[PDB]
Amino acid sequence: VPDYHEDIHTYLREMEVKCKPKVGYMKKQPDITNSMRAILVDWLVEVGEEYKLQNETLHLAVNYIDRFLSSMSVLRGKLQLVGTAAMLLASKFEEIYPPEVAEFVYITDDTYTKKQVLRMEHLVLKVLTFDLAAPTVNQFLTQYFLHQQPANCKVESLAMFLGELSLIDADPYLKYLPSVIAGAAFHLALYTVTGQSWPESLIRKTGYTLESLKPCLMDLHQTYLKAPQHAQQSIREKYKNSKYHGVSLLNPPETLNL
Amino acid sequence: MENFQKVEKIGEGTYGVVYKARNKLTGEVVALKKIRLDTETEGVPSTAIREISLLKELNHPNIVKLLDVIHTENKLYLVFEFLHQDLKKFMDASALTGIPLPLIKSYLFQLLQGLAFCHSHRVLHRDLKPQNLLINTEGAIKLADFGLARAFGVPVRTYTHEVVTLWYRAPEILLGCKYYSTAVDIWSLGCIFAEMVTRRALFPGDSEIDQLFRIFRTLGTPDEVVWPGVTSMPDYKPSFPKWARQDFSKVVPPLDEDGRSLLSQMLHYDPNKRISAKAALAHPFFQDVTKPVPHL
Ligand SMILES: O=C1Nc2ccc(S(=O)(=O)O)cc2/C1=C1/Nc2ccccc2C1=O
Repeated sequence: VPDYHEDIHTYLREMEVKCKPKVGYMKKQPDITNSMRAILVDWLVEVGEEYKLQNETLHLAVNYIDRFLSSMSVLRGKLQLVGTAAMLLASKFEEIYPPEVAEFVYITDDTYTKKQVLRMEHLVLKVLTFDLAAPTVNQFLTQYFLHQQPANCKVESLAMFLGELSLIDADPYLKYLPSVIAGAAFHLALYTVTGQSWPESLIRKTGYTLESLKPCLMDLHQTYLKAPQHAQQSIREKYKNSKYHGVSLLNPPETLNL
Repeated sequence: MENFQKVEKIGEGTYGVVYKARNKLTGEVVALKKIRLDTETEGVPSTAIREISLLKELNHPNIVKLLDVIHTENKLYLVFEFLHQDLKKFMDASALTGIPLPLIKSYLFQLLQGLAFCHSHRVLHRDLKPQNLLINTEGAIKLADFGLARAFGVPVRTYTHEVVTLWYRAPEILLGCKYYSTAVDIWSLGCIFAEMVTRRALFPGDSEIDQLFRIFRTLGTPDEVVWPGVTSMPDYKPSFPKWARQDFSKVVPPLDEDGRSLLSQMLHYDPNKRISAKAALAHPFFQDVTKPVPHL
């Protein structure tokens, strides 16, 4: 049933620009850093992991966090309170069975009360003016996958793995739109696993080329090479599991020929 | 909240109600749907989270308009455009005289527009029924109650099964297909189209198995020929009685040849072959459509 694919790809393309957070909001945060943020998403990764949440829920949560921190300065002692509410809202939006509020208080080993979670929820909904249906790298990757002849279990999993790695480092990834990170991750996934490159069919669909993705490829390829040495390791651990065909175990190309 | 003058209760939300009210300063008549919060519970209901975010994303003449969200710590008020009545009620008020094809055609046409819009924006309504459709004195009809709605992805992944009112629920949900999409909203519309004509629910079962059988006895028990994949579905049973397909002119006799063609396409078993709202808009059945007016 592919009668709406293009109307949707176009609509998400419009929204990803309207939902995108401020590229250099961190520089303006007086108390928090990218490093602290990295620790936050890394933690949300294992939290989504402990509760069996959708990867789509992880990406939403990060989108909400970055958008909230785009207009609100937060003290280092509250960053986790924001990330918890953002995760709860993502689950209430995306999950069939969202873990209840107590689970979310518990995972903070009572760093906050149920009251604080609920109020932060209210606050975040306001700051985001209830605009929660944001496009994500996951929504684009899932679409780029239909252009694979034939489907390739490993390519998909590697693409998702790379896409997730980008959630962790605001620098440099906050300067790319989700649809673009998705293209870079799919190409790099594809190339690594099969030797193939960004499909002819996707240039037509997206209008992106290796040339337009190159700036992002370069970065993602680097993150990929340095992945084993990164301070945050919950995504790699995660992608070692059979559920993702242990792709995080695959060896990244020395170069991309570009 | 100060500038509102409540006029009269109108319906019932599950965490509130819906009141007719009139903006004191602008004179605008509105519909207020209050949602109960109260801290120390579970926070804002996920059904409201979805309803509000998705609805804000749906600006169209055939989708009720959400004018504002009055957010308070104790409760949450949704301000909507006002409409005089809903389709069930109106159908009853006509129960003795019938709904004129012009109106039936116009309403279906509009409804297909609102849905094509929802689907064009990756939104599944998932609870289309005559009570959730509103009509005003101008010939307008609109989708309301986006409480069971959800944003979907391309391709779709497994979503909630406990979905769609039984009478308007599609076979792929009743049979447990692990993936269902936009076609389920079309099924609902075909049932409503049928319902507007004859005046009585097309498949009024009272249990899932009874709902299926009532479906099988009209369109025939499905097989691998008609719908590749049935015999393999989760809730399919080889013991199912094999009923023969009932020729379509008997399902909704008052229907012209175009109506039959359109309805038959909206009730296709195989969800990959059942017509989309977009395509349906071009169907010959609408060549003479107009925006008549209700009968109130
Ligand atoms: O005027 C209206 N605006 C809205 C907006 C949203 C809803 S919802 O379906 O509760 O979301 C219902 C309504 C609504 C309604 N208006 C009327 C008038 C007579 C009888 C029933 C209803 C009704 O449900």
